[PDB]
Amino acid sequence: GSSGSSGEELEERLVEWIVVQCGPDVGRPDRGRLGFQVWLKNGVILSKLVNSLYPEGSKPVKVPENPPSMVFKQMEQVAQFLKAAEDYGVIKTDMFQTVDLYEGKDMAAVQRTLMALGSLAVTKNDGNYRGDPNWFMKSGPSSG
Repeated sequence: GSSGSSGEELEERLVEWIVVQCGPDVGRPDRGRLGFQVWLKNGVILSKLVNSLYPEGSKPVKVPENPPSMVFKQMEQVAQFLKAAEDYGVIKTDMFQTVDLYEGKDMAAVQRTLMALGSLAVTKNDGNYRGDPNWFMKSGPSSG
């Protein structure tokens, strides 16, 4: 199901976003091997993203001080964001499986998800995106 290469353009941007969102703290994906999938594996960064958007009087997910390690935890950490993502407006056709990400079972999906989030934010944009709306937008459906 499609080639799951470690690069592409979208990815680049995706990160470029998670960079402005999270900030120069989470860092970036290390070269070689997955790097990216692993970057968005723990979930902490993911949970931080969604949060970055959500207001202060909301905070859907709960990001602890130190990042976990255990599977159940890591796996859940993501779920917290995944479910949170949907809330934003994301559909169930753009959402992937914790594994698809955790075990990079499917990277093409990992994108479909974010692709929605960002875009969703790009559509709204009211003080959440710490980048540019002309990042994800390119050619597709408008509102719905």
